[PDB]
Amino acid sequence: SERIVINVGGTRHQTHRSTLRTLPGTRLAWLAEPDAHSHFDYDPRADEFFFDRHPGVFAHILNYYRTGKLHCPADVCGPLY
Amino acid sequence: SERIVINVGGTRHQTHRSTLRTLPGTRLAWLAEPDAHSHFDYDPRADEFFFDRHPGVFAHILNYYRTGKLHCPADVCGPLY
Ligand SMILES: [Zn+2]
Ligand SMILES: [Zn+2]
Repeated sequence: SERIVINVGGTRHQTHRSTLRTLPGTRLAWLAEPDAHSHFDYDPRADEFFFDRHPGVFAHILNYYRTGKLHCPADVCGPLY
Repeated sequence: SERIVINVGGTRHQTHRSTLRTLPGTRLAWLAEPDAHSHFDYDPRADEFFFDRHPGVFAHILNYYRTGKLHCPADVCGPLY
């Protein structure tokens, strides 16, 4: 019950709930809480939350959650990120 | 949402909810209702209820639910059935 799988635009991003729980107040912080099945899109057959967003930049967002420093991917426009 | 899978001792018995809903008051009748996830053993990963019983005779119990006539399997003792 420590692992959580985010399905962002069809790409499965997997992480521990502690990682999401680091940065409070943000959307993924609300994901990490146990009252998240009702709040967010979720299918119990695969145990994944689905967000209809660009996955390539969510990699860097989740990297912010993991390491603690926010960086900009040099392969997307400024406004996109 | 019309199909329901019963896992009886490791053998998957599949049926429609109407079939279970035919005979009221019995255990499978309570299974057919929408408030059955909490009442009974159930895992959302496979969407199956698990009962730790002999499956070979549950075949005949479910056949009672389907056809409407209760028969005894001639391959098990009287007290077992
Ligand atoms: Zn641009
Ligand atoms: Zn016997």
